[PDB]
Amino acid sequence: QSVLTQPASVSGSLGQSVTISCTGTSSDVGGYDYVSWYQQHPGKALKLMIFEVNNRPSGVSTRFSGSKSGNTASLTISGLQAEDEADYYCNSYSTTTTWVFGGGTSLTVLGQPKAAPSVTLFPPSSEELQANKATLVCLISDFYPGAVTVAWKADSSPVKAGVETTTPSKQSNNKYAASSYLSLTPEQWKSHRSYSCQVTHEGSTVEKTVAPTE
Amino acid sequence: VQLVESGGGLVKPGGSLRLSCAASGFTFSTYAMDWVRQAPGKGLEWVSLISSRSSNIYYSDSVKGRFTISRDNAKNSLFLQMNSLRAEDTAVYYCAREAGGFHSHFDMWGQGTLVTVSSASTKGPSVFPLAPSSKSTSGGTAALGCLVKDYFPEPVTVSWNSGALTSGVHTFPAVLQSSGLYSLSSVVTVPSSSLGTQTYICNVNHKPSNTKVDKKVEPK
Amino acid sequence: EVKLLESGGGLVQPGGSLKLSCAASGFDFSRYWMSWVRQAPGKGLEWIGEINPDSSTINYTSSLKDKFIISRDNAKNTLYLQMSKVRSEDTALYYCARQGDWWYFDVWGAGTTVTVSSASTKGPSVFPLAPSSKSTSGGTAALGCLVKDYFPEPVTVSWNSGALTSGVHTFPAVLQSSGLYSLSSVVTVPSSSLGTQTYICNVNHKPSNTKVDKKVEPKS
Amino acid sequence: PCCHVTQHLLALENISDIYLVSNQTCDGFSLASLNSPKNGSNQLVISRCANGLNVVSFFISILKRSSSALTGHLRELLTTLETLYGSFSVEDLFGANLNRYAWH
Amino acid sequence: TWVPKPNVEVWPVDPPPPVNFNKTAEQEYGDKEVKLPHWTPTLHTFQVPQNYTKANCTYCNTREYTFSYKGCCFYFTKKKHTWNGCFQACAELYPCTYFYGPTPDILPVVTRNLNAIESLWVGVYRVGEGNWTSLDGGTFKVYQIFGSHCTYVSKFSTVPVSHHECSFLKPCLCVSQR
Amino acid sequence: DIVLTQSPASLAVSLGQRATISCRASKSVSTSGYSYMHWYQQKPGQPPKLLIYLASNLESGVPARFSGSGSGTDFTLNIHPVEEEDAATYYCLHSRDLPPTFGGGTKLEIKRTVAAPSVFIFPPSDEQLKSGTASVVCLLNNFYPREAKVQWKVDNALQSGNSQESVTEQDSKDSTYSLSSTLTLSKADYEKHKVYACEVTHQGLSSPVTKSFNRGEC
Amino acid sequence: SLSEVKLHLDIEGHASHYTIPWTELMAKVPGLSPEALWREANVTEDLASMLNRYKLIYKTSGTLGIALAEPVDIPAVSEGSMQVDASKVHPGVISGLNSPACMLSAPLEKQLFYYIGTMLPNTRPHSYVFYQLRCHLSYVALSINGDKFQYTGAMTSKFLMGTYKRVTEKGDEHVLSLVFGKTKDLPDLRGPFSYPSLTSAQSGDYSLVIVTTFVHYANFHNYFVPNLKDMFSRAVTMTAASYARYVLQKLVLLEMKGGCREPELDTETLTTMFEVSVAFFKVGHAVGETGNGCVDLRWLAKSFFELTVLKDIIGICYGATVKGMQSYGLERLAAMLMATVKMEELGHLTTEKQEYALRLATVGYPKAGVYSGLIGGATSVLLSAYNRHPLFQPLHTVMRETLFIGSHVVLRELRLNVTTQGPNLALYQLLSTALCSALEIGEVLRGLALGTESGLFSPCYLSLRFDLTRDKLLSMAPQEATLDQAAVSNAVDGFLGRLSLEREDRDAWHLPAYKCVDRLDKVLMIIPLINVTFIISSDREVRGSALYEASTTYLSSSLFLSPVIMNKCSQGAVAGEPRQIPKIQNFTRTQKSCIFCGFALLSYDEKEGLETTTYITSQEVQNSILSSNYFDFDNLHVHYLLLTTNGTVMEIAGLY
Ligand SMILES: *[C@@H]1O[C@H](CO)[C@@H](O)[C@H](O)[C@H]1NC(C)=O
Ligand SMILES: *[C@@H]1O[C@H](CO)[C@@H](O)[C@H](O)[C@H]1NC(C)=O
Repeated sequence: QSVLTQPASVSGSLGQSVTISCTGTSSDVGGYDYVSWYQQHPGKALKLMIFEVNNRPSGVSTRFSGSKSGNTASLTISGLQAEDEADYYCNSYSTTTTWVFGGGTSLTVLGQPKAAPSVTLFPPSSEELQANKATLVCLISDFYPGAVTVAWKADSSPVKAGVETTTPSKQSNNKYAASSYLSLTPEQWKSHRSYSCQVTHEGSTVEKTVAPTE
Repeated sequence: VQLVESGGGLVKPGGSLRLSCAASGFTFSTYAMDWVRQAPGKGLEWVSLISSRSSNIYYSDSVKGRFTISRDNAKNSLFLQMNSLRAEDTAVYYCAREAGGFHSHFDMWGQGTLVTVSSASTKGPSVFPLAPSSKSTSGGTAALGCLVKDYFPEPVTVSWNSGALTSGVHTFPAVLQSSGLYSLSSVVTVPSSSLGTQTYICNVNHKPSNTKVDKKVEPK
Repeated sequence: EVKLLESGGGLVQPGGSLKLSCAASGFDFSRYWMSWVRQAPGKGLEWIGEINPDSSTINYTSSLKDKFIISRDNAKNTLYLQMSKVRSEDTALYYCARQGDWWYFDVWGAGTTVTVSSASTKGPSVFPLAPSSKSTSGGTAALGCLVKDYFPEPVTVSWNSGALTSGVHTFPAVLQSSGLYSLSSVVTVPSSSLGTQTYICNVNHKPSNTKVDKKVEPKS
Repeated sequence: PCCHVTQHLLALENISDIYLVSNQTCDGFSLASLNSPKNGSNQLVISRCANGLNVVSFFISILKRSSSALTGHLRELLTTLETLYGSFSVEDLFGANLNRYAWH
Repeated sequence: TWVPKPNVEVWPVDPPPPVNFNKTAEQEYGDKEVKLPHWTPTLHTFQVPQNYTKANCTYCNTREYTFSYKGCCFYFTKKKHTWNGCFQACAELYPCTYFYGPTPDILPVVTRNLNAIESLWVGVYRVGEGNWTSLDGGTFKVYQIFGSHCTYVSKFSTVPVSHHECSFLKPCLCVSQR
Repeated sequence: DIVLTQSPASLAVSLGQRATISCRASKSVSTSGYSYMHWYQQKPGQPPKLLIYLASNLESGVPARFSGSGSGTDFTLNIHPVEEEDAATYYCLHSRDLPPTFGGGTKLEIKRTVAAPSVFIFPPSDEQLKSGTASVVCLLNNFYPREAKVQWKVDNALQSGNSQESVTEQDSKDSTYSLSSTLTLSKADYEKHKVYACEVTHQGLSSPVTKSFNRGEC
Repeated sequence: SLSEVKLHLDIEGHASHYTIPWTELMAKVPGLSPEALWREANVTEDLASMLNRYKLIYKTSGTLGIALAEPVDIPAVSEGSMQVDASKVHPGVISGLNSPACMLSAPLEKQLFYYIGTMLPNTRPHSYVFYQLRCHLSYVALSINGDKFQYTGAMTSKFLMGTYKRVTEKGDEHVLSLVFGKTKDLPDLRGPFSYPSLTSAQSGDYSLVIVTTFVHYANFHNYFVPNLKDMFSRAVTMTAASYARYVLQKLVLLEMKGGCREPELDTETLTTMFEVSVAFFKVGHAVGETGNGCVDLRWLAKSFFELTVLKDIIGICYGATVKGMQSYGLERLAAMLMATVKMEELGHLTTEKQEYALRLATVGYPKAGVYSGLIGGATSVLLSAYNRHPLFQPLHTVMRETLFIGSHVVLRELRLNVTTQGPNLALYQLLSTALCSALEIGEVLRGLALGTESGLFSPCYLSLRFDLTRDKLLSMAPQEATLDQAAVSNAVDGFLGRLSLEREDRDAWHLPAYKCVDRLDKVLMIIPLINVTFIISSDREVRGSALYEASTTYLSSSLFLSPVIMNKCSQGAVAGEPRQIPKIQNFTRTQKSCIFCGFALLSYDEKEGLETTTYITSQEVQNSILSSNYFDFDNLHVHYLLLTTNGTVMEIAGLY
């Protein structure tokens, strides 16, 4: 046990700087000694950004810096680029538990140019029709925040169905990228007129509708 | 300096599992190697540490007498044996290299292996073609895609016609249903006229179930 | 108290050999230094050799370096002198002496005469000397025995069974023209005796082995 | 990486970080790098090397003479320093260049 | 008639003294702070007496000499003496005798006339830092293992052996010459 | 070697007076204060007797009148009250070096009063006459002045060259001399003469004293 | 001005980091100076000088590791043993010797090691190897050959370190140390020195190490070659009291062979010194290693008796000093328990109780016996042992051990310029004389020839029997059928050398009748009775109130019996023809009444001398004397003589 504490929410506007911290006890050994900071990225295998409180390896940029430990330590990221928003962990030597690792901080850049969701909703296929299972795949496109709510309609306001929603991370040079997926309707989806997904972005709603057509 | 894990997969609760970890490009007998795991979508926690020539080894209190480390000579591979696994051991395991003289941090990491400890068995994903509407227009887009549905082991890789296209996204991160199975969708956007010139097909591969499928995507 | 007596040495011829044994008694023989000395009639005393007790490291004089050999035997308590290549120069009375502290000859022996004359041994002459009546019988007399024409090795002349201390004279032996010697024993007995006390002077010669008691009686 | 030891003088008060090598780093030489406090930028940290065996023995003696009042941390220090002392052999050092790392 | 008598008993003694149970350790013991005792040896140098030397006179006491060899008469002194103090102890024993140092030639005869328990002071000595000599001269291949300065012999001795502390009590061999 | 020279080869001293003998060594016999010079007495017919050992030490069993002394190269022997029986030969001996040499010797004479000699004559017996030789003897005993003469007479016939004299040393008691005179002849010349006589002259005799005997007379 | 320091160890590729806070650590640990050891460590020492200082120390060859097993000396607590704190000794725990009791180990050890000093000096032989240690210690120090050879053995409760130092006449000095203890408890080493390179002997947990230079090792090996293997074996496998007794017998043999008058620099002597050190350490460390518990009082007495005897003997011989291993609390407890038993009736208790009482008497009263009443105790132990012992027979092992334990206070009192226990010491010596017969002397000589426990002590050592010359002893010596004849000769020599008047000046210099005699060398026996005291000598000049003469052969020395009235001498002998000893042929063998109690009996031989002496005490002794095989009237040379309290001598020769 004995994990160290660090805030989960971290945000910084584009072009400036942001500070993360991970408090500790005897792991920060009072005087600054041996603290590391790694970046995670979606599905990647981590890369050492900072080590020994404030030392940078070969290949990394001077945008990242380390601060005096004292008992809390800090990593300062200056000039937040595009590849900067991700998961950041801190690590330290612990005389009790060998290694003490971080809980994770999801850094996101706020000063991003807005993008419009290009929603596409698909109807069930014939293979699904003959399999007695019907699913409606309504996948979104680029947006600005990771939080993008979706309301699903048959004709007007149905709820408590097979709605399944996620909020995937950034795709290759597509900024906040997209999310996908939704409701599982039974064999009788042609009993209703149509089905639509109304995605909600920054105060605006954009819907996409499909209907049974042969 | 490549460092590869391999040797992971789906296992039953209370069973056994042997993870390998091949490393190359550096003197493997000079550095200490640690195993660190990360629960899916959760933080990182240190598992174990072996030194050069397996002198003194360290285990976290979360493994104690359940995991064991193993090493070999020269640039051979590292190993971790897991006995009596529990649900909390479901994570991606990396084998990273410790730093050199008078340094307490990690150097290079490996890609990692997904170890899922659950009583749920494996199930192959079903593929269904998400067909577009043949509307007459100048360019635009086409609702072209396919749907892989209902599979328990997490990793599933899809590619359209063996990945001969670099435009249009080919993956959407899978969802976790209330039942426990996964489902994702490959939706590459090709222009509307690109129909008879090259028919679309999405090859899906689910290795933990040993299932490679490829289905037509041409619409009705 | 210490008693040293030498062996009765007789006669040897030039170039001969005669072992000379001197026996000791009355003291420890293996602790004292021993010495051989000689006295020639008309020359005086002359030291010829000495030997240390037990250690057996002998020292002779210059003229008798290779001529004499002195040996010792404390098991028999006797000192030995051996002659070799004898000549007319060492005809004398040999004495064995016992050296004291500071090595003065503390105790002397009886002495043994040694002569190197080619003439062989011969017998003596024996006859008495009668009282004579021209002397008035007032308690004074004169008689004895006469031994002449002999070789100078012995004088065992003791008058009347060794009970005579008055007037007993033994004259020295004088060389004769023939090559012999002569002397007499005379005694002045009380003329009151005459009869009864008529026994004999004992005259003995050692080499020829002759004891003599030739009656000394007056003529009628 | 390595060092050389000659006998300017810094007392135990101005010592903050000592660095002890292992039985495989610098041949079989027990070497110790003693570094002054790092506090400040007007104040440079001075590093002088010393006989690692003597430092390890000094610390073993200090920790042994205070075993009654010793934490598990310092107890682990004692154990690992005792096994470190036994990792270096003063023998098999006779024909070796005792100035292997002096560059003049 | 004879008179009876009681059994012989031990003479009466006095009761034990009152034990001092109210005394502190600082009173019963010392200053607690102790200094381990050390000693400074008053080392003195050895010098030849000069006035005591080999007697050019020659003598031999046949009455009470221990044993003779060659032209040497040897006495073992009845009284035991210190090695240094024996130079005089034989200048007064007999006339014209002195402390003698046995050579390899006389040594076996000396060790032969000896019991298995006693030892003897001999006249081998070293003044400086080498060349062991005696009152007659010459060199000796002394079996030196202690502080030197003096020598002694025993029954199984082959060479004069140096002694550690020569203030002991042992007889001395002494010689008279010719 | 070392030569010892005794200064008094002969010495006559009246009984009860002091006699003194000297001995001189070639080189010094005294070493380290001890003088290796002893004095011995030899009596005629007896082995030498130890008088004095070392320079002055009187050997046990010797009267205190015998006293040795001297040092270096000169030594003396003193007899303050000389006595009868003390008349003998005296030698000095050295033991300094290895070869010990004695002295030349010294004969001591006692100056006593003049004594009259007693003269006797003995003829041959029957045991000798049948052998082939004859010998008449004449005894001259108990006289001190040693200088004396004796002459035989064969019926008043001087026969020089066929008579032998033999003198004894000074006697131990009374210190009186004796002299044996033997006159030999053949058996064919003894029964030829009758009165054999002996005529002696001595200082104690104012007139020459003669004594005679006749052959085979009762 | 000290703060903290971070240690970093990159071992096996992995980096560990520890932190040492010198503040607070120095505050909670007294007498600890980090900078002192930092200076003593020579941290800046180059590798060349460090290797030179390393090769200047005698490194031993790797031994095998002999397997041994330590004994069980200290037992468990015995039922309701009232635990006593040595710091607070209340006089209410004196419930006799029968009540079990134990003393708490922590305050006892703090009392034993009350003194504190430096034992790892800054001298050249020890500075190279050892960090200067200053701790609570106890030491045994001695110096012989006029301060030319010194041995100092210091010890804690964890390890002992003895040190020989010999100063040659040229001025040089050679030092060599031997450290014995537990491998985990050995002191801290300095520089590149380890212990396997210096270990001479090693069991499972114990270790014996030698510390010296090669030059000093050669100089010592010349005249000092110890059997370190058997030394360590005896040090580990023996108990405390047994090892102390072994060292005691070794010191006794040294006092006999040559003696402490001229101490030899032989391996045996130095071994005995280090074994004295080990004997003290084996009690100190044993008390200190039981772990804050308590040690039985019986074990404590049995061990500290031997320790006090060893201290007294090494102080008498080599003038050695022992600072430590005292415990004033143990002394108070023993002196308190001594007041719970009558010393005059001490011999009526059990043999175990007698040994307990004598142990406590030696422990609680070690100061030269200022309280002389203890003598009356030992006498009561001897007298009670005299009446229950078969007459004219060798002393049994139990009786010999009891009397050896009891005779220490008598030995102590006999070395005093004055003593208020005149008649009690006289009675003790008279019983010791009456116990010494021919068979007892034979047993002592046998034990001395072999070296067993029989030759360690016997009452004849304290006897008033002066006629024991050589010839008499090797005539009384046992027939060496399976013994070494030279060993019997050496045993006789040692037996007669211990009895010497020059030996430590004991004997009877304060006996009142000892001053009556003039020619003290012609004395053969002294008998101190109640009123008068008899002297048996070969001289008519005894200066008594009477003069007797017994029947003896011609040529052989005469037997003169002279009494002294009320211990007061007279003018000078009797100046007359000696009295005839009245004969008693009008005597009956059966004597139901105790009419001979308080007299003395002498069986002697006209040709040889005295044979047996007997103080005829109780009715048992008189009985065993009278109608038994003792009275033989066959040999015309043996006679039986009786000495009364009225000063009248008689000769008994008739029985019907
Ligand atoms: C040690 O550090 C102090 C810091 O207060 C400094 O003043 C001093 O000069 C340094 N050196 C010594 C030898 O004290
Ligand atoms: C420390 O080592 C140096 C190196 O030769 C030496 O000169 C000095 O005497 C040593 N000091 C001590 C206290 O050992």
